[PDB]
Amino acid sequence: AKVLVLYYSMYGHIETMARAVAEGASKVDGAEVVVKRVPETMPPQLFEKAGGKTQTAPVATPQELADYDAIIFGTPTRFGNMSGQMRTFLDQTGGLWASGALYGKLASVFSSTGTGGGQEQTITSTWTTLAHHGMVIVPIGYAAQELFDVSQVRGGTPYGATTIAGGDGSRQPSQEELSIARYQGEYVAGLAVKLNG
Amino acid sequence: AKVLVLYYSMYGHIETMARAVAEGASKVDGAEVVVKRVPETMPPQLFEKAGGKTQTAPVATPQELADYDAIIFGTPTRFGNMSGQMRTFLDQTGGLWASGALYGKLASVFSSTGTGGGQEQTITSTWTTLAHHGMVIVPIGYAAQELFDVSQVRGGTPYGATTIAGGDGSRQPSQEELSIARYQGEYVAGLAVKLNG
Amino acid sequence: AKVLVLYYSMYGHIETMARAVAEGASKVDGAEVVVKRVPETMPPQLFEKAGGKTQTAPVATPQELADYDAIIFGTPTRFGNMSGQMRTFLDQTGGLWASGALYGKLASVFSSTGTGGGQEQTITSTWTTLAHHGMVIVPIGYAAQELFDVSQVRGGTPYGATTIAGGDGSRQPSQEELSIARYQGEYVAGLAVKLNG
Amino acid sequence: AKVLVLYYSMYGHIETMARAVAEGASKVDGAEVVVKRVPETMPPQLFEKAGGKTQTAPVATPQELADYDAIIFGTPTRFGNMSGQMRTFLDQTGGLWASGALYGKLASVFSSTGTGGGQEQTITSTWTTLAHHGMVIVPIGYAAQELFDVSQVRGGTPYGATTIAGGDGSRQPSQEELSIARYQGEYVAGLAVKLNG
Ligand SMILES: Cc1cc2nc3c(=O)[nH]c(=O)nc-3n(C[C@H](O)[C@H](O)[C@H](O)COP(=O)(O)O)c2cc1C
Ligand SMILES: Cc1cc2nc3c(=O)[nH]c(=O)nc-3n(C[C@H](O)[C@H](O)[C@H](O)COP(=O)(O)O)c2cc1C
Ligand SMILES: Cc1cc2nc3c(=O)[nH]c(=O)nc-3n(C[C@H](O)[C@H](O)[C@H](O)COP(=O)(O)O)c2cc1C
Ligand SMILES: Cc1cc2nc3c(=O)[nH]c(=O)nc-3n(C[C@H](O)[C@H](O)[C@H](O)COP(=O)(O)O)c2cc1C
Ligand SMILES: O=C1C=CC(=O)C=C1
Ligand SMILES: O=C1C=CC(=O)C=C1
Ligand SMILES: O=C1C=CC(=O)C=C1
Ligand SMILES: O=C1C=CC(=O)C=C1
Repeated sequence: AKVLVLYYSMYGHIETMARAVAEGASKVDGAEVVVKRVPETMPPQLFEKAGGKTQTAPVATPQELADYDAIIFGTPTRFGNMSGQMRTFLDQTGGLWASGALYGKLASVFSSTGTGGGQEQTITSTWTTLAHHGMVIVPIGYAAQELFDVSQVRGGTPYGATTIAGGDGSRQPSQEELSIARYQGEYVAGLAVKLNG
Repeated sequence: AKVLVLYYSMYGHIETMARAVAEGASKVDGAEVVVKRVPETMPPQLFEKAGGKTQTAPVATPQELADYDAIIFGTPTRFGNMSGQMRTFLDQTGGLWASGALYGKLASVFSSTGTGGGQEQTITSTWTTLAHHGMVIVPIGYAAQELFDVSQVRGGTPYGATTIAGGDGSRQPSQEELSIARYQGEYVAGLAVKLNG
Repeated sequence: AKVLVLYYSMYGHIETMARAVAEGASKVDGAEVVVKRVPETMPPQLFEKAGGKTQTAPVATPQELADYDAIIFGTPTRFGNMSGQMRTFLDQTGGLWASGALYGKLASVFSSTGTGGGQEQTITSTWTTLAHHGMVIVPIGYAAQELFDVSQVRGGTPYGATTIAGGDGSRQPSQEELSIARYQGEYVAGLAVKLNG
Repeated sequence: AKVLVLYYSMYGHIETMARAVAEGASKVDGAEVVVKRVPETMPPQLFEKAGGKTQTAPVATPQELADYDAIIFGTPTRFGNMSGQMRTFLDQTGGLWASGALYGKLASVFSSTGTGGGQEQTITSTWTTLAHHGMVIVPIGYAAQELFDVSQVRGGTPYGATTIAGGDGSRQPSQEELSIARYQGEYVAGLAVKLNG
């Protein structure tokens, strides 16, 4: 089964998450895992002057999403929605839509926020778009036991893994957060191989 | 695979849809299909006086949901949410939740409204609860060609089948609505068999 | 202006919150603030054997919601939705709906969850129902500065105040949580008096 | 009060709706009404080749949103979300957010879809972003009587006006759709005047 982790990250928090998802997915015997990022939409100079992080994952084309059995989408929040970059990219999947190219493919979503607010809404509102493509939607529920832990500030929801970046972007994904992310990749890769070999 | 069509209906619109869903699911050779209803929560005499429809379907218990590989939930809208009767029933699945009894099972949703408004929000707000149980969420996308017909008033969304009951409840599910409902039953059942045998 | 804080609470966390909302609302010159709870739907004996908390707020009728200028709804989550009790109560507002009794009234929502997951979805999915009644929806945004604080586990979202009850129900609303709740009551009471005197 | 009708349109459906909204808002004597569009993000030549409609409305800047008492946002759907063009624009309101520049301002949303699906989800997913800015969210409920008509295919929801463009974009907003749009403009404008003078 082929698994794409398709993400947008400006400052690396979703990048770090995407890597953990990919690691989880790679634990599954029979899973081919690929990590790509969606195109930047900001002018390059503005991206750099805002301190955007350069990334080594290659940029995806809309067209190549058809090659996968499971796509795990990562996006930071922009006010409770997916980022403009992820939105812009999904807006170019109209050809895939008309041909039913993503229909019945597995989809799962992970997110990042500055201070937590909007992390559920970002995921569930991404699910909407996935549903229009007829993708099978995979939440993670409460299998990841870190989800019960209210002793420390922690991303992660039954809807998909999340990370809390701090208001100033200074926080890094915590071990509990990355554990949920790895769980998500492995669970979805498992389902992918179950259905597609 | 075992497929439960679990529904709530007061005036029979969801009940009719539920039979169409069961009918589609039954086309799938590996699929054992059962139709049950959630308990009425209204006093029996207020229900009669309101003109409520009597229904032959057996009443489900919360516990028996664990016995199935896929549950397709039918509910009328109450102001853009599932009905209090469906909510009440799902609020009694806390034991199933704690044991992960519905985790990884397939879930799909269909709905009915008086005049169309809230039909999307009912389905996707229902998906939220399904996600807490770690259920795999199954939208229908646009495989059902009737979803492209805008020549007549008709329910059905990429999220799941719907019906339009009319302001006074006098409309009956149309051929196109029932056909989307059958498709949804077949699609979910085929996925249930693909996953579980 | 008259402000109703209308809540459901089984174990007191939303009750404690509702009291803080009411206190906030009472700081506003010209605001008449009333606190009532919706009816219990569980059999009384089961309510007691589950350790349900007895409450001194009187039970509201659906009919009396028409008397207010602003209604602040409090509910704990049941899997990312409002509780069955709140759902059941709102389902009896069909008379108010047909007469436009809540149309243009202010509405705001606060929630409680065991471990955080579903707290955004509970609020925004309650907003849906409020919208069908034509209520003006009041989120709190980021005016409450505790919302920037990622140093301690903390409820509260830009959508409305929330509290984290702990998996076992043992946590009590924190000062930061109650501060956001008080903010919400006062902000909404302010708007109520601005519009209605 | 100053009322901004801010929209994105590729094929003119939202543009037509936007003019109807402006028209309704202008009926309110205290209301100064301005119609602006968000920038196109497609290369100018891809836009022409796609058959995009040229539009006379001035292009808004993110900053000038601060100047208004009420903003009514129009966007076509992209798979159940606002369009990438609207998302991109709203992603540039981080300065306004940090200064609380839109806090307490009125917000209301209208949408357009090819065949109806995603019309609710587009509006309410847009409300999420509005809530992060602390905007007061203004749904239309069922004051517009056309919302009770199920005799013809027509957009319009309790969340805000919508139009149905057809699969090929050939439908024009109907009389009933435009009338819901006018109502929404009038209602929001009257609220803007009631709050701000
Ligand atoms: C336009 C804009 C809107 C944002 N909205 C939110 C928000 O609603 N809630 C929040 O917690 N953080 C918000 N943030 C913070 C981003 O989500 C955060 O910087 C991102 O998660 C970091 O992930 P990345 O490093 O992968 O880019 C916003 C940031 C920008 C630039
Ligand atoms: C409390 C209440 C709330 C309702 N809210 C809506 C609504 O928001 N939108 C709508 O189109 N119909 C609404 N209706 C209509 C019901 O959804 C409709 O009667 C139901 O779909 C009929 O399905 P059934 O025959 O299976 O019970 C409402 C009805 C009641 C009693
Ligand atoms: C049926 C049921 C479902 C629940 N679902 C969730 C949930 O999805 N997320 C969560 O964090 N807590 C969940 N809980 C916990 C309740 O939300 C928590 O006990 C409540 O917030 C306490 O508030 P109260 O004391 O006012 O009743 C659930 C509890 C029950 C009984
Ligand atoms: C990328 C893309 C995604 C779309 N997704 C949907 C959709 O989910 N549902 C729908 O009914 N129409 C969909 N459409 C149709 C547009 O919403 C429709 O063309 C638009 O409402 C026309 O409005 P406008 O003329 O103002 O641009 C989509 C179109 C594009 C280009
Ligand atoms: O190009 C497109 C037009 C309409 C739609 O729904 C999807 C793609
Ligand atoms: O009793 C219960 C309490 C909380 C929950 O999430 C499930 C069951
Ligand atoms: O009683 C009723 C209340 C609301 C509605 O939409 C339909 C019936
Ligand atoms: O620059 C920024 C503006 C707003 C926000 O929420 C995070 C970063």
